[PDB]
Amino acid sequence: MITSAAGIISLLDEDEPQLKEFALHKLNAVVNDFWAEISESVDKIEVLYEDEGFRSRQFAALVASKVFYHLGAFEESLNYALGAGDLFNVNDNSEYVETIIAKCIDHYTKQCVENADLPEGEKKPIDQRLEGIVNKMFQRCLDDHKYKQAIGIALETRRLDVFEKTILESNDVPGMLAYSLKLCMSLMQNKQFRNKVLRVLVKIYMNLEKPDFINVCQCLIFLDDPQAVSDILEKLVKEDNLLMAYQICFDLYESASQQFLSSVIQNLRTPKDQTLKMIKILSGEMAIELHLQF
Amino acid sequence: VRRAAVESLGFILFRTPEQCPSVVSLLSESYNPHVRYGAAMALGICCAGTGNKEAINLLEPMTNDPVN
Amino acid sequence: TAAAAAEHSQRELDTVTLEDIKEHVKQLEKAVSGKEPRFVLRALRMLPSTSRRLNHYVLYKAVQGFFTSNNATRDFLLPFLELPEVEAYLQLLVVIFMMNSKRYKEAQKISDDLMQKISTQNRRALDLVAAKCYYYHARVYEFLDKLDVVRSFLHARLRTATLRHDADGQATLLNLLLRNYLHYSLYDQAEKLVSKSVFPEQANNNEWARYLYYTGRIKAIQLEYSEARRTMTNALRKAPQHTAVGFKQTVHKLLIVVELLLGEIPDRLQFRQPSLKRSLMPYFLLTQAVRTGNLAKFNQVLDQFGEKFQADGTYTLIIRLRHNVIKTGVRMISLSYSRISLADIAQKLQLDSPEDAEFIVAKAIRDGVIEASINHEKGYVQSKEMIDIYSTREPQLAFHQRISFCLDIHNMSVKAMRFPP
Amino acid sequence: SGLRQYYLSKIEELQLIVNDKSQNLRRLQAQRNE
Amino acid sequence: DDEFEEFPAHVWEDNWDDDNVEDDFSNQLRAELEKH
Amino acid sequence: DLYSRYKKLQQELEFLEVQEEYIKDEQKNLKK
Amino acid sequence: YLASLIRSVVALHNLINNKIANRDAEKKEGQ
Amino acid sequence: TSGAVLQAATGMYEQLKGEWNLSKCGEELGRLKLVLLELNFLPTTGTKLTKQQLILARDILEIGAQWSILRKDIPSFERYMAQLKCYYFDYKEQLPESAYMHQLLGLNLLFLLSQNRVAEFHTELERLPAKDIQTNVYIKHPVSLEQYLMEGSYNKVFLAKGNIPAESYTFFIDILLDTIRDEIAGCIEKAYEKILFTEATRILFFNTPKKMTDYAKKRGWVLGPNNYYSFASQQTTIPSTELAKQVIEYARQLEMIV
Repeated sequence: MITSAAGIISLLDEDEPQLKEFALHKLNAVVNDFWAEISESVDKIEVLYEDEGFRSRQFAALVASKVFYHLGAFEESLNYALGAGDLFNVNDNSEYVETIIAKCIDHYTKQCVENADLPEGEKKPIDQRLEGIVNKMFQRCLDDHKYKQAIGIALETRRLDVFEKTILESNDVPGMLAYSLKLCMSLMQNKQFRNKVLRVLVKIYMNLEKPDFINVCQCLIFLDDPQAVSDILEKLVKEDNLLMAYQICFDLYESASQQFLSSVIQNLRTPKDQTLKMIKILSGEMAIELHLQF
Repeated sequence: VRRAAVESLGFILFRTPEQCPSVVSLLSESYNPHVRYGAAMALGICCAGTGNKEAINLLEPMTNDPVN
Repeated sequence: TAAAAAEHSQRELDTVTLEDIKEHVKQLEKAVSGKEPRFVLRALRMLPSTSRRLNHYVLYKAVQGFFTSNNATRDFLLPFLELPEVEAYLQLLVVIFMMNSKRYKEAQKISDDLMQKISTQNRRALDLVAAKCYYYHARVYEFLDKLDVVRSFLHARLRTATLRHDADGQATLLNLLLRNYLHYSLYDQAEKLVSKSVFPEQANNNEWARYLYYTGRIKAIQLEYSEARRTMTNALRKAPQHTAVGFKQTVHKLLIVVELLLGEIPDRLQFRQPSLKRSLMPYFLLTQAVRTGNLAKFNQVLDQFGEKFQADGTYTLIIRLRHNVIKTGVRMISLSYSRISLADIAQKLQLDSPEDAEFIVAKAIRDGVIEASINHEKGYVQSKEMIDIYSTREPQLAFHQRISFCLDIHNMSVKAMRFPP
Repeated sequence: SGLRQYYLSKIEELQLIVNDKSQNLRRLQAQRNE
Repeated sequence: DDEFEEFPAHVWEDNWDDDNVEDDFSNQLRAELEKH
Repeated sequence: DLYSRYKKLQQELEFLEVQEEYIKDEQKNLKK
Repeated sequence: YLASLIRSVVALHNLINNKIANRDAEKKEGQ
Repeated sequence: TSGAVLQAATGMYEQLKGEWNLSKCGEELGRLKLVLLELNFLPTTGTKLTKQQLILARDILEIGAQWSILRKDIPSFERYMAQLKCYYFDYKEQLPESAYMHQLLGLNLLFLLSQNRVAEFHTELERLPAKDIQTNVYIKHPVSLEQYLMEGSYNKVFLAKGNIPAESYTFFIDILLDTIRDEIAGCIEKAYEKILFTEATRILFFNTPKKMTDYAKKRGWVLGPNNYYSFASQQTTIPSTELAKQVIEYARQLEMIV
């Protein structure tokens, strides 16, 4: 075969930016085996990347990322893979590509989780190419007709816009909404992020063709938004739909606390028989009476 | 305070009933009778109205104890 | 019917072997279902015995009766014979049988099928049988005498098995790739790989034996004789006792050479051993010649047994030998003297002049093979004033190494202590 | 499917960690009972 | 156990010093006394 | 499915490590 | 050093006993 | 396309041969490198050129190496030798035997001796065929030189200057002379307490005695030429902190619950 890359690595040392790029191309072709030799010479590729380059700035990044990946330093491999730019070619069944994708996803999730809690303006910038790689993975997962678990990646990365987009522009919107609500209530811990996700969920619910008022009221109970639930009830009673409101008020009494119930009742106070018996439901007279009778 | 801590542990873990018996199996086998009682009561609070099986398995030997 | 009776007894043994295979498969299923991502090592410990006891009729009946789950890959075995783990183990047995039959063509085809299947099925508890399959893939391509695509294939497999934090597969792949490099004498490549790779600190003792042997060989050819000697002594200590005769013979041969290079004299028990006398006899002659210090006998031994030296591979080492033969002379002189003069050293070593003896001894000091001083005002080599080595930190350092080792063993044992429910 | 591979890799890593962790916890509880 | 098949394969505790070739000690001592 | 399983395993790991910490401390007190 | 060596040997004996006990228990359960 | 480029490369190669068989070499070699890069240096397992023009590429690389050594340009020699080793050792079956090969292999071995890279020297020897090391002179001479050097016959290795199989093995002998003097200086370092000027001059071969201060002006083991030079005499406390570190480590390992 070749049995030695020493000649190819030596081609790099020359001062000709036409020989250098062929050396880089052969070196990438053979990095599948000769990372051991190329590792000691990586520094030359490092400096070659750190210049104008003339296609060296392009290909040397990928070569150095590949050799560092083979070596074991993923932290340094990521920087050069990002610097590669368009030469990464996310769409290919390569183990190096898969591993760098995983490392980049983990790095992005860590960075987002870390910087989310910090102030609104005091945020350490993300790398735009790293964001682009993450979004390319998002879009590939969407294109694979794999709508689910893109929500999971979005949840981990703490970015909502993708979460909203993937959970809307997908089949089985009810099923995806149920999965998202299960995740939001069960697994995730951060209360602020949970409230943000639930706000997105209720927005999606309401903008649905047939709003799921019961799940909307559940999410609103979680958010502690008596004004919003009161407005929902007001709209639901202005429009001719009474059984919806009946069950909504029953569930509101069964779940929400006394303070929330009092606040929503006050908001409603601010035919009238419907409103009066809604107030009675929320106060719980009939709930307790029915339980005692049972 | 030890017993109150164990009871609080049960109060924290009531949402995942299968999870608590893992915590309280070791506490139930404690030489401190107050910690043992706290373990029992924590299992009770956690698996209240659940009828779990490992919780009952842990409670029965404790039901047969020499301490009051 | 003597033939019929022999066949009947053979088929009884065959039924016993099928029962053993059934037990191994049950062990594999217990491994996969229950915790302890292990017990495949138990299933595989008897692998050499199963391979030895395998038979054509046995495997034919086994392929006919088994693989009932799904898939028609039985047509990749039946013409050659006339679940997550069970297919892998049974197929490993089948490829081993084709090896034993020497039908390397179908052996390699089916082995490539194994590699495609393992790549498709990314499982961890399976990775041990995967490592054994990789070992046998290297063996089949060795018998085919290509060992060319082997490099790249095992190397990518090593990348996979190190990206997944495995130990057994890591060790097996590293050893196989080192052997691939040595087969073509790519010693620089092997040295770079060893320098840039970390051998798993918890791998099978046999993988330690092989890795230590290969690293010692690299060091010996790289002119790190003390490192090679200690590494191969560790390899010999790690190697099995009542088996692996060929591995032991190779290690003994090259370690004898490396010690002669260091300037020492190998133990005679080696050559006296029943299993090694015939193989090591050329090296026994070599050691006799060097100890006698006679270039004529050394040269005649070399000329007589060059063939075995091609077969093993030591010539560079066997001339570095001559070098360390004069070195052996000077080391013995410094071992049995304290203030000998340069003229006396020259006379005893049969050197040409005290000037030449002075050069030789000074360089020996440099290399630290005699570890003395020298003084050419009066033309005599002084030795270091031996100090009472117990009122110093060397006993503390030795006992510290041994104490840390014992503490580590206790910690490992108390960790490995398991309670199965 | 690439994200599926990512998820399986993470799942296997955490599963192995949890397996050895439960092994160790069982042993520690046995010693504590002693 | 495992076999490394991949690698092809005086009752006495004799000593190296026994193989040396030199005159009989009687002859050596005789010559020594003769010349001294 | 996979994300839920991953979160389950993460939580199990955290729970098991805190349990081990507790067992270590309890063992120390038992020795005393 | 002597103390630590003795302690390590004792720990190895304990683990040998544990391995034998686990073997016995799993064999009995299987049968 | 391909054939026309091959013919042009052959023509410029023969032009270079006619030219020398200095600068003109330099730029001609640069142009040849660019042309062969438009072509391919190494078929690299999948192009399978099997080119008489690939043999020609090896040849032009050889002439580049000779020009480099004539110019006394070690980095260029290293580059050309790496690529020549690739060509020699990789495609042995397809390519035919290069009669003009062992000279350069021995030249590289001698260069390794001169640079004092003994490990690489011996790896190269191991790569080489076993028979050649004895049958041939071009390889055997560097082998013999290293054998003398590692045996310690510095007088013999000096005397072995004359037997140069070819003129190419020049100025590498001089770098080897420098390395030999450095090794002798290292022997004087690690041994030879209290050495004198005249014996040092006789042993460590200096230049003219008026330049005898050489290696004392550069290596300068704070010699202190006290007439005799004294060798500058170049060559009891409890490490309690380290020992306490070790003992605390023992206590930690004993007291940890695990």
